Amino acid sequence: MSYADSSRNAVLTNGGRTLRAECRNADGNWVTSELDLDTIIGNNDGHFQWGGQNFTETAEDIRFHPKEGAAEQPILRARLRDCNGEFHDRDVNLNRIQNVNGRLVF
Repeated sequence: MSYADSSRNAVLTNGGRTLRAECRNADGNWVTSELDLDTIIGNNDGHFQWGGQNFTETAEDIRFHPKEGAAEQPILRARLRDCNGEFHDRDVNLNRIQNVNGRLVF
C-alpha cells in the first residue's frame, strides 16, 4: 500500500522536508498532495526513524529518488548526525506513506 503504486510525479521540495506528488483518487483523477516529512521522520542516533520528527535539523545532503534501483522504490537519502556528532549516509524507503483517496498520509 505504498503511495507510489497509485501516485506519480513525486518530488522532494521545501528544503528537503516535503514530499509532493500527484495521487490518484477513487474516481481515477489525480490530486496534488504534499506531506511534510519532518512531521513523521526523525533522526535517532544517526538513523532514520518513522514516527520521529525533524530529521532535517541534524541532516546534510538530503535527496530523493522516486523510483530508485531495480525495485523502483521511493528512496530518501541523507547524511545523518549520530549522538557522537559523526555523519553517516543513510537511506529510507518512503513506502510507509500511503495514498488515501488522493492524499499522502503516514
